[PDB]
Amino acid sequence: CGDSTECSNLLLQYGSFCTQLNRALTGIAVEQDKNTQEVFAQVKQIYKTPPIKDFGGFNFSQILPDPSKPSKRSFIEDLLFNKVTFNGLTVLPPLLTDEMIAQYTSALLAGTITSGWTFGAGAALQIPFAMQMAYRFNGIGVTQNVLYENQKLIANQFNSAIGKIQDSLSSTASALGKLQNVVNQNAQALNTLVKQLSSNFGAISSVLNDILSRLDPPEAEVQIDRLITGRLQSLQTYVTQQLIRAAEIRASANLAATKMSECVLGQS
Amino acid sequence: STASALGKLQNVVNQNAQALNTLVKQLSSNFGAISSVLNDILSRLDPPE
Amino acid sequence: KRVDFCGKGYHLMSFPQSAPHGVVFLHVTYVPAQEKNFTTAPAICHDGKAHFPREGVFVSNGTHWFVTQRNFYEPQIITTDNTFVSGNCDVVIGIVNNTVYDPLQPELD
Amino acid sequence: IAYTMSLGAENSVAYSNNSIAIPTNFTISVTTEILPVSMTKTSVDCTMYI
Ligand SMILES: *[C@@H]1O[C@H](CO)[C@@H](O[C@@H]2O[C@H](CO)[C@@H](O)[C@H](O)[C@H]2NC(C)=O)[C@H](O)[C@H]1NC(C)=O
Ligand SMILES: *[C@@H]1O[C@H](CO)[C@@H](O[C@@H]2O[C@H](CO)[C@@H](O)[C@H](O)[C@H]2NC(C)=O)[C@H](O)[C@H]1NC(C)=O
Ligand SMILES: *[C@@H]1O[C@H](CO)[C@@H](O[C@@H]2O[C@H](CO)[C@@H](O)[C@H](O)[C@H]2NC(C)=O)[C@H](O)[C@H]1NC(C)=O
Ligand SMILES: *[C@@H]1O[C@H](CO)[C@@H](O[C@@H]2O[C@H](CO)[C@@H](O)[C@H](O)[C@H]2NC(C)=O)[C@H](O)[C@H]1NC(C)=O
Ligand SMILES: *[C@@H]1O[C@H](CO)[C@@H](O[C@@H]2O[C@H](CO)[C@@H](O)[C@H](O)[C@H]2NC(C)=O)[C@H](O)[C@H]1NC(C)=O
Ligand SMILES: *[C@@H]1O[C@H](CO)[C@@H](O[C@@H]2O[C@H](CO)[C@@H](O)[C@H](O)[C@H]2NC(C)=O)[C@H](O)[C@H]1NC(C)=O
Repeated sequence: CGDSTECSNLLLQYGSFCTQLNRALTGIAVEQDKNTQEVFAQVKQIYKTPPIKDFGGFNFSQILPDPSKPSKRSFIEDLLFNKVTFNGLTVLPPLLTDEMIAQYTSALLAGTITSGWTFGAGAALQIPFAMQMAYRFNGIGVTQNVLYENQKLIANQFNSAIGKIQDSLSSTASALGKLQNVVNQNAQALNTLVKQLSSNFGAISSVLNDILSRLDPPEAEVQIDRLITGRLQSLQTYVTQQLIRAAEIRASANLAATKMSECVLGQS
Repeated sequence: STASALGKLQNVVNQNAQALNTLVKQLSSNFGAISSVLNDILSRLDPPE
Repeated sequence: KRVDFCGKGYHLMSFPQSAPHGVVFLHVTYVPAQEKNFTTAPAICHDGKAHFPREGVFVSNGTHWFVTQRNFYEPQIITTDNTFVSGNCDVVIGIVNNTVYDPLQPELD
Repeated sequence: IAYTMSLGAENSVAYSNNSIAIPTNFTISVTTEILPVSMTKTSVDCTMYI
């Protein structure tokens, strides 16, 4: 309507219509919050790494959170964050702010470094890192002798690999294609919806006030009705597109949660 | 003892029932016409209008 | 065996139950408790040779050394039957001194 | 009362390069999971409804 009493009175005769749209959108928002909370919140406590770090030669400085920075994020997290860039539409903030998500990730990582996979089932149990790596080689079918005899070489390879991945992520662009794609899709959908507000739909004008103060009521009402039906159709289309995209995102989030529960809290 | 442990199934049933309720309630809208009852329109006016 | 798929912990088995428009699973899982601190060591040097555990881990209660399974404290005396040999105690980082008892020599008397 | 959500408890597991922790007892826990599989079969006729 855009603040027009006549439009509201005309619209009253279409029955309960936008209650459906509001219910659908509220369902979508609740689903988003549930998705995030399900993926990340999977530990009962918040662990912390010891101040002194001697993990048999391995080096996790690139990944562990940095207390110096205000956000308590890490190097790779900062790289990822930096690389990627009205008429009743409203955007609601997510329930979880980024600091709490970073805190979950830090707790998970500290737990998996210090306890192995034991903290996934019960209470976390300490274990020296080299022995954990020996367990993990023994898992895949190689005797634990190999790691104890080539610890130095293995640590060097791991450090070189982590440095290489940091450099490749820092330099090469167009690596985070999917997230940027999602953002672009949402922004474009909103943009076209707001753009749609400037079409005649077979009426004499695209602005309501002019139509009001040009004709008598019995003739203006037809144009009003045409505007009403056109805008309602556009709104329905937008809602349906949002529903489809939300379903796809939910499937992706479920897959991510399964991957994180199976390949982080235990060997696969 | 404790209730509200079966939220998912109740949610599904409620959603279906509510969709049916709004669908059947939609049958009482003039939609810009002069009445919401077809038989009244047939009884009052003539086909050409 | 896929962690946290059905249950929360180590899976043992499950039971199905009907429900008006769905199913209800009862998962039975195993959860450990009542921990205890111990001192460890990756391998044992003895007679200039390194010994590793076939299946288990080395622990010490303060004075003696034992091998246990990784999920339940149950110490046993280190013996040439539950350990294997490879190399010499010169390239492992953390090896400690001890003696490995074997049955055949005392049996022979 | 309105407050700031608390993520959880706090602890710092004692890590050292020659110390482990081994369980000495166990427990058996039974949990439940619920999943929907179906919904009511409905049918609608055009010419009667419209
Ligand atoms: C882990 O690797 C990092 C590499 O980022 C090491 O940090 C570098 O250390 C050298 C030596 O002092 C410095 O010249 C670099 O400027 C450091 N880089 C950064 C980004 O700070 C770190 O020293 C390694 N860990 C240990 C224990 O040595
Ligand atoms: C570590 O375990 C050993 C093996 O049981 C303990 O040595 C035994 O201690 C008991 C205590 O009365 C004696 O009766 C046994 O004779 C000891 N064994 C031998 C072979 O002499 C040892 O005391 C334990 N240490 C600690 C700190 O618990
Ligand atoms: C485990 O950590 C400890 C301390 O963090 C290390 O102990 C040092 O070992 C060297 C080598 O013998 C000594 O020169 C130092 O004096 C020790 N530190 C102290 C404070 O006494 C130990 O090397 C590490 N690795 C193990 C035990 O395998
Ligand atoms: C384990 O025992 C061996 C021999 O019983 C020790 O090896 C001796 O170490 C000292 C100190 O470095 C040397 O002076 C001797 O020449 C070594 N003897 C031999 C035969 O190699 C070894 O040090 C002991 N382990 C520990 C951790 O002390
Ligand atoms: C195992 O040893 C540690 C250190 O000797 C015991 O002390 C705990 O150390 C951690 C980290 O330093 C603290 O968070 C705990 O509060 C300490 N315990 C107490 C009672 O204060 C520890 O208790 C021992 N036992 C276990 C099961 O870890
Ligand atoms: C493992 O834990 C169980 C209970 O969690 C212990 O069983 C209890 O033992 C005490 C003392 O023997 C009894 O008073 C209780 O009645 C027992 N509970 C039950 C349910 O039977 C068990 O003793 C623990 N394991 C060990 C080796 O002590």
